[PDB]
Amino acid sequence: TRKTYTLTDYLKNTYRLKLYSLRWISDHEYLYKQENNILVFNAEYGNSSVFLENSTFDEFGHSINDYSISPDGQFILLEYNYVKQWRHSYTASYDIYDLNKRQLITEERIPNNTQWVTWSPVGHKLAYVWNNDIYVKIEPNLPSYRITWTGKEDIIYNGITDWVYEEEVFSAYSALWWSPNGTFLAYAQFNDTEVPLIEYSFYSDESLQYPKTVRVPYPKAGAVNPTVKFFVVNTDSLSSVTNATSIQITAPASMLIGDHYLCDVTWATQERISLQWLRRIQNYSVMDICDYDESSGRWNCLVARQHIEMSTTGWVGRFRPSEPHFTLDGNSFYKIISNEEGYRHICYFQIDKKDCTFITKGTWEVIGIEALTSDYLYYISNEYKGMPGGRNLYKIQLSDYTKVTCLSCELNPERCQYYSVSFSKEAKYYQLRCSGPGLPLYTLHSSVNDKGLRVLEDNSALDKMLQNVQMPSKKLDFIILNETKFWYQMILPPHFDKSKKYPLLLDVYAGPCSQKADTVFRLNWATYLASTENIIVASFDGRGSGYQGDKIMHAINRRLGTFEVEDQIEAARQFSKMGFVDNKRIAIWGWSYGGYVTSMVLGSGSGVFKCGIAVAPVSRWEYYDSVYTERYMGLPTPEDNLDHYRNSTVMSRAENFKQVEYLLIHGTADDNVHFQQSAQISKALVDVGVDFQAMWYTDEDHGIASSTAHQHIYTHMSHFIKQCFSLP
Amino acid sequence: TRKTYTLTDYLKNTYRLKLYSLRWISDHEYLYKQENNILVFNAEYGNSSVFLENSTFDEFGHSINDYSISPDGQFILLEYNYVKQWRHSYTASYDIYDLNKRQLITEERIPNNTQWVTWSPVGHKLAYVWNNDIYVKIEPNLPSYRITWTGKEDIIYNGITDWVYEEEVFSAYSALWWSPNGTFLAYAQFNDTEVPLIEYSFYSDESLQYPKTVRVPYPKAGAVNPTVKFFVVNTDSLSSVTNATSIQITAPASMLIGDHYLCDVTWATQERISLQWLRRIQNYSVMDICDYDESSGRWNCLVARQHIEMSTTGWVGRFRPSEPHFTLDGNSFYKIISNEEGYRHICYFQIDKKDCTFITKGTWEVIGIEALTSDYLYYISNEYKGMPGGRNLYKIQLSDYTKVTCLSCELNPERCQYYSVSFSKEAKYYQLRCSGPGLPLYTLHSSVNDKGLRVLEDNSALDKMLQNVQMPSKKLDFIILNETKFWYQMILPPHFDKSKKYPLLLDVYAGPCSQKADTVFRLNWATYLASTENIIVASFDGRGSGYQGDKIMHAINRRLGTFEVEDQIEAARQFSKMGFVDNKRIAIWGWSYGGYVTSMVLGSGSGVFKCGIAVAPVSRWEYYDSVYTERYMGLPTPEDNLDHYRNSTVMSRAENFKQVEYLLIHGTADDNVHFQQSAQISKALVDVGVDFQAMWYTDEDHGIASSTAHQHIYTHMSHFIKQCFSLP
Ligand SMILES: CN1C(=O)Cn2c1nc1nc(N3CCC[C@@H](N)C3)n(Cc3cc(F)ccc3C#N)c1c2=O
Ligand SMILES: CN1C(=O)Cn2c1nc1nc(N3CCC[C@@H](N)C3)n(Cc3cc(F)ccc3C#N)c1c2=O
Ligand SMILES: *[C@@H]1O[C@H](CO)[C@@H](O[C@@H]2O[C@H](CO)[C@@H](O)[C@H](O)[C@H]2NC(C)=O)[C@H](O)[C@H]1NC(C)=O
Ligand SMILES: *[C@@H]1O[C@H](CO)[C@@H](O[C@@H]2O[C@H](CO)[C@@H](O)[C@H](O)[C@H]2NC(C)=O)[C@H](O)[C@H]1NC(C)=O
Ligand SMILES: *[C@@H]1O[C@H](CO)[C@@H](O[C@@H]2O[C@H](CO)[C@@H](O)[C@H](O)[C@H]2NC(C)=O)[C@H](O)[C@H]1NC(C)=O
Ligand SMILES: *[C@@H]1O[C@H](CO)[C@@H](O[C@@H]2O[C@H](CO)[C@@H](O)[C@H](O)[C@H]2NC(C)=O)[C@H](O)[C@H]1NC(C)=O
Ligand SMILES: *[C@@H]1O[C@H](CO)[C@@H](O[C@@H]2O[C@H](CO)[C@@H](O)[C@H](O)[C@H]2NC(C)=O)[C@H](O)[C@H]1NC(C)=O
Ligand SMILES: *[C@@H]1O[C@H](CO)[C@@H](O[C@@H]2O[C@H](CO)[C@@H](O)[C@H](O)[C@H]2NC(C)=O)[C@H](O)[C@H]1NC(C)=O
Ligand SMILES: *[C@@H]1O[C@H](CO)[C@@H](O[C@@H]2O[C@H](CO)[C@@H](O)[C@H](O)[C@H]2NC(C)=O)[C@H](O)[C@H]1NC(C)=O
Ligand SMILES: *[C@@H]1O[C@H](CO)[C@@H](O[C@@H]2O[C@H](CO)[C@@H](O)[C@H](O)[C@H]2NC(C)=O)[C@H](O)[C@H]1NC(C)=O
Ligand SMILES: *[C@@H]1O[C@H](CO)[C@@H](O[C@@H]2O[C@H](CO)[C@@H](O)[C@H](O)[C@H]2NC(C)=O)[C@H](O)[C@H]1NC(C)=O
Ligand SMILES: *C1O[C@H](CO)[C@@H](O)[C@H](O)[C@H]1NC(C)=O
Ligand SMILES: *[C@@H]1O[C@H](CO)[C@@H](O)[C@H](O)[C@H]1NC(C)=O
Ligand SMILES: *[C@@H]1O[C@H](CO)[C@@H](O)[C@H](O)[C@H]1NC(C)=O
Ligand SMILES: *[C@@H]1O[C@H](CO)[C@@H](O)[C@H](O)[C@H]1NC(C)=O
Ligand code: NA
Repeated sequence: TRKTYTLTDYLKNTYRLKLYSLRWISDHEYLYKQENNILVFNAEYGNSSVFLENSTFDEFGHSINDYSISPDGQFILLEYNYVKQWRHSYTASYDIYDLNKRQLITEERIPNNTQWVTWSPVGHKLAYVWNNDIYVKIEPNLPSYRITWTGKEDIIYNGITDWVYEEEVFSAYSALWWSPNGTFLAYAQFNDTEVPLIEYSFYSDESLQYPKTVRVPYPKAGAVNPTVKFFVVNTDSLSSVTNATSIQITAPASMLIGDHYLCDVTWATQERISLQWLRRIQNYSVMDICDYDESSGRWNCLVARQHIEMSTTGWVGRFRPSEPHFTLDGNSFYKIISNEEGYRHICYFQIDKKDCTFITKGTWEVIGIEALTSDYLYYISNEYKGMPGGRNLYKIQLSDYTKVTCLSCELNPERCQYYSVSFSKEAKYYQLRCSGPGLPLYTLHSSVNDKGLRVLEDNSALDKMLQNVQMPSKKLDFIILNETKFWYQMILPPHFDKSKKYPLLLDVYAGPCSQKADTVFRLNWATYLASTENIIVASFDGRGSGYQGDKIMHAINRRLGTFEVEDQIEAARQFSKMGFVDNKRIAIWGWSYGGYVTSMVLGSGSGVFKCGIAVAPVSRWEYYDSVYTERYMGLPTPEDNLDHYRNSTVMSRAENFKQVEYLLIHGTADDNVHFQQSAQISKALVDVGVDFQAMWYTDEDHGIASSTAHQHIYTHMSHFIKQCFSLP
Repeated sequence: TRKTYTLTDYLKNTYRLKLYSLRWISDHEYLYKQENNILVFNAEYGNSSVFLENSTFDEFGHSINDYSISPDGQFILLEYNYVKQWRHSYTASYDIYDLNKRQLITEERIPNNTQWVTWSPVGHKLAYVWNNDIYVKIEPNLPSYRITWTGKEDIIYNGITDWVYEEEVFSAYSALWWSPNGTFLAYAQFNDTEVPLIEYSFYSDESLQYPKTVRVPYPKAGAVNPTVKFFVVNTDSLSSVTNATSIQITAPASMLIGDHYLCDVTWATQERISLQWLRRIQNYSVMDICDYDESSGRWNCLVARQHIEMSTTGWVGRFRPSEPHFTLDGNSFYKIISNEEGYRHICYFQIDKKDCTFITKGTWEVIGIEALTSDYLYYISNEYKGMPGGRNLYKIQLSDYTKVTCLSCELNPERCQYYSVSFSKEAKYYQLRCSGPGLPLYTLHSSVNDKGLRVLEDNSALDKMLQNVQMPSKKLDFIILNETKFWYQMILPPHFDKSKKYPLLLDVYAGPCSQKADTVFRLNWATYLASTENIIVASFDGRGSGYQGDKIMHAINRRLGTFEVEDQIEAARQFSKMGFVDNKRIAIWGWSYGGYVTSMVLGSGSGVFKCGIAVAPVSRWEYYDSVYTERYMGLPTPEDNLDHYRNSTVMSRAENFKQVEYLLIHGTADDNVHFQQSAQISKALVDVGVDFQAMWYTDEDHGIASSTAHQHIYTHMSHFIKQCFSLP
């Protein structure tokens, strides 16, 4: 008999997905790391040359975390002494190696504890942030020019984001934007002076006698937010004798009237920059289009070139207003916006006209704009077969919008229904990356006639290994609630028999714009539960879920902890009535927003669920960050939405946990969903005399991702689920 | 069939022990509370009168936490707005009520947030501490005189102890001592400037948006300790001088050479004070006897009156050097000291002679000196029947040491083997308080003839209730190890049958000078476990235990986590050898030092124990406080005892926890054993891949004593023990 996919297989990564991560360096060539060597490939023919031998830094004396080759291929930035901070932020030490003179640069080195570094988009200039200040190097061996002098730890951030902008706005630590040819360097400055600090203990190694208190400027819902300023510096006119002059671009009057955010920065041309600003009440945004004035050295943003984006049903954008995609001349742009039917489609704008023209339409949505030429726009959408959980690449003829061609739909329809893409510099070639329902498949293509050049990686090695394993299957289908179709997925045990009753685990996210029912192939904890333990692992996308239009997505506006919680209960109620589900054995689990929903479900008094697990859950919206929380909830003030903030807590449902088995887990060094959130759940459960299971993870953050904690958490939860389901 | 003593009986206090708490106000009268009325009793005849009617303060507008009548019976101090701090410390509001005028004093009120308040021992003066400074009021309605101006929160403490002196030295928040007739006020001043702070989050009510960081000056083992100074002020000079001088009494040269502590303050006469000082290396103490010099207004401590107390085998005293009991003229004193055979006995000293005379002797110990008259000294000891866990009151004739009468031994020898005593002001009467083996019994006696006057409380109501319950029994006996008797106790299930095999739970303290084998009657968790669950709950006093001589007590000197841990393992082996124990069902539990020992035992690899529970355990000696830890361990330095501090951690035994089922519990706001201690245990277990059960208690301290958390912890532990023993 053949083996099953075990908990150890998941924890030890016995079955590995192969990748094909390339970096385009031009319109015809890409870099690829093979056996620690860096190769250059010609996309047309597939031939290669060694760019950098692995042995070049054998005597370096430090372990190199990462490499970054300058756009001109003349230099390599060597990253070492990496120290993680938050999701994207970290510090590191850097060395520059000259590829032509085959030597490490020892003069005017980038300092240790550097926070961010980036090459210019063309050539080899560098911009870096150190001690919260921006520096520019024109040549790697030459002295830096100091750009800002105001940088101050936890207070003034120049060219780097603070906690909330990193996590919730830019999904990045960098707040630097080079102009297309590198003449100008645009940057944001954040001021956290009056932002309150979250404080928590960090225990460190056993040798530390007194715990350390970590203090992070973090605005909770309704608290004082950081303030922002935007500047542009000309890097071609820097002096060794004089301090660099930064030109400020101020936010429009419609933003300055109150609290706001800088939400997007996109260069249009060598002398034109676009910025989007968002009000703290996130249903109103404005784009400014700013032009460099050669005579005055100023940046002017004409009122006639402003573009307003607003929502009457919810917030603006999926998580923020979308990025514009400018034409070669920068006189017009393409941008994803919600249409009159509430579906996200591509609109074509003129820089000086209010009305835009929709180029795509239908009861489906564009996911992202991927490439633009004078003749075609390339995008990813879930149009194909009306499946919101599938993704394909399309091209639209700009001279005729009726001519839309799917480029990935028919390549391999049984294996591939979820794609992402990477285009070369001027869209001459594209790499397609299929991630499911079958094994990932990486292919290379030429745009002229959409030729499928070659297979880069087909995962045939893993397919051979998986033939000897009793793997689970995945069912993707829908249920109908009040005339609307809502999709679900079921990870089904091997040899699934509809005449047998299986225990069911509801795997939850259910946050705004979440999607848990899709065609992606995954090897995770659910694979083991279905394969070894014979548990069905179900996921459901109800009200508030994404990629299906605003009628569904905005249904939870100002009302978190309502419809999305009721919809998970309803889906389980419907699954419990199916012939193959044991109604005495239904469980629920989730992490983050999924942990909040699991806890709200377990406290609903529904009687559908026997047990459940919440990992790092939100418990009360006033404890979570301003940017994410307020986007959906507004402000927690009597005049705004305080009553709903107060009635949507987990703590108020404590008495209802009397009839369920609950396991509550949280890392003590969680900078994102503070340990406080679970500390308040446990205190409420103790207050009403409800017994429950708990586990804290010393010094672990939101990810509970260290090798040992990751193995321990999944081992602990597996014991809990098996005990709940009476499985030996 | 009779009911058993259930978990709810314990948690809801269904069977209540009646007490008889009296307050002596003179040599022949006491105060007692009966149905919220304060009654005054005549000791000689037993007749009473209403001292203060329960309706007196119905219109006060505040709930009165406690009261204190002035020694002269003229005023009553009313304590309200009580806010608990540590084990003894708290703040409160105070009002003074004039008992003659039958009116509340409205002028010159004691301020809100007062830290400590005490009447003078005679009359009605008051000394109080507010904002870390001392104040004196000569009359209740008159202005206060400020004594100190150096008070500073967390830095300078005048007349109150810092964290460590409160918990480990004085067992009190108060650091002020009135002279016998109230002329002088003596006080200590603590300086915590360089003492490091323990920092931890406090979550508070769910309404609190950001957690608070609690910061406490707390010296961990080997850290910078608070420094101390001692002063005496003449309170009779206050109304005559603008700013009365606080005269300092400096520690002797033998103490000033290094770190030291002030460990005892005892007034001998109106003009003679005794002070005991202890070196940071707690095996050397010095008593100074200081006299007021009327011509200079100074206090002088004659070197001829100095008394040295040292130990070659361990530390000095059980937990600190004992207090002296001065004869009326203050020319001689009685003090409990370890004799040449290592047994604690009463020694008689002349103030200016170095050699003392032992007045008691034998292989047993004096527990405490209770009263001293011109003819007799009264003391408690464990002499009776050679039982170290028994306590009786004895009377020794001062003019003939061969005349020693046991006052309590034969009163009710079957019911009463553990006594404490409360003497009237000049020892004319005494209340005896029997706490076991039978139900507690409170009796009143006349000292003139040692006759029993009456039974104050016999718990007859509870005796009647318990007749309908299948109560457990208690066995107190000993085992011989290496020719030494070691005492143990067992809580035996009802209808105990020696032919059956019972599951056993080892209930541990086992810290230096601990005693878990005694004659006290208790209604606790063990009562439920034996009665309802049929578990034997055993406790053992091994090496390091108290009240049996220094050979046993000092056996663990500089070696915590060695013999006392081994002796608990050996006790379980010996209990198995008895034939009524299921060797497959042996568990172990403890709180504080008992949690450390439980954890050391579970990590020993002995194979003896199936499971265990550690509640708020010490895990590493460097995390615990300097005073307690260093008394037994010395300093954590390479020159001193660092090697043993590093060898005696719970964390180093993590790998062995793979052989057991462990439950780890800790309150997050534990100021005593920091949550850090269990956070380091859990991280070490996660690091070696050991599964275990955990429970944190939000905002609970070392006692986990709030009504809800107390019920929650015992319910959670009961499920764990029952699961480990396969009990339905
Ligand atoms: C896979 N997954 C789940 O299963 C549940 N879940 C998951 N991913 C997620 N990514 C996100 N963010 C979306 C906005 C930008 C960035 N903050 C990442 N959130 C939101 C989120 C919601 C919350 F209330 C508490 C913490 C987080 C967090 N973090 C989730 C999430 O809740
Ligand atoms: C009933 N009981 C047990 O069962 C286990 N236990 C118990 N009482 C106790 N009282 C004490 N102190 C004695 C010195 C003065 C004062 N600090 C109280 N300690 C010592 C103790 C030792 C330790 F390592 C961690 C915390 C404590 C604490 N606190 C215990 C104890 O350990
Ligand atoms: C891939 O193959 C082509 C030839 O088919 C190479 O193009 C040549 O470039 C090299 C040096 O870079 C010269 O020796 C030839 O004269 C070139 N021929 C043509 C037709 O351009 C190319 O270098 C190869 N690419 C890689 C990345 O190895
Ligand atoms: C980055 O850190 C290293 C280590 O602190 C610095 O390296 C030098 O190397 C040794 C120790 O490894 C020291 O004796 C010197 O004081 C260091 N300084 C110099 C100037 O050589 C290194 O200088 C730091 N790099 C930068 C760019 O500041
Ligand atoms: C960062 O923002 C703060 C305001 O949060 C600016 O500081 C001053 O703010 C205080 C209130 O905290 C006012 O008293 C002052 O009028 C403000 N200005 C000055 C010049 O003192 C602070 O200047 C900002 N820093 C930067 C570099 O922008
Ligand atoms: C990138 O673009 C900038 C801005 O368009 C170019 O700078 C201009 O160049 C011409 C010289 O050919 C001058 O007339 C202008 O005064 C420059 N403007 C500024 C603002 O400096 C620049 O040449 C380009 N750089 C590269 C490397 O192509
Ligand atoms: C943005 O959202 C806000 C909050 O829902 C909307 O606010 C209106 O103004 C106040 C809030 O201070 C309420 O009294 C009204 O009920 C709101 N009007 C409604 C719900 O129609 C605001 O209208 C929104 N902006 C847009 C452009 O829709
Ligand atoms: C207990 O009883 C005694 C004696 O009956 C009371 O003693 C006092 O005796 C005198 C006789 O001269 C009576 O006139 C008084 O009633 C008593 N004095 C006072 C001040 O009350 C005694 O007081 C009683 N004690 C209590 C506490 O009620
Ligand atoms: C408490 O102790 C601190 C030292 O731990 C004393 O502070 C020093 O005071 C002197 C003045 O005599 C200064 O010159 C030092 O710089 C101080 N040191 C520190 C670390 O603060 C303090 O005076 C003592 N306070 C009292 C009231 O005794
Ligand atoms: C009462 O006397 C004390 C002792 O001299 C005074 O305390 C001094 O106060 C001054 C500053 O006002 C400092 O020079 C000294 O360091 C203090 N010494 C001590 C021991 O505190 C005190 O201020 C006096 N109070 C009044 C009202 O005069
Ligand atoms: C309480 O004791 C103090 C100290 O002995 C007494 O004060 C002394 O009184 C005598 C008179 O007998 C004088 O010789 C001294 O000058 C006093 N000394 C001081 C320091 O004040 C006090 O009188 C006694 N008080 C009462 C009320 O008996
Ligand atoms: C005072 O005691 C209680 C209230 O606590 C009440 O039952 C009683 O009537 C009162 N007075 C007397 C004299 O018992
Ligand atoms: C540049 O600005 C900084 C910060 O104000 C100043 O201290 C420094 O001296 C300046 N250098 C020149 C060359 O102006
Ligand atoms: C204590 O606080 C209350 C409430 O603010 C106030 O009315 C009262 O005057 C205070 N008492 C004293 C003695 O300061
Ligand atoms: C006190 O303890 C230290 C450390 O054990 C020791 O070196 C010293 O001699 C001791 N004092 C006595 C009287 O034994
Ligand atoms: Na091909």
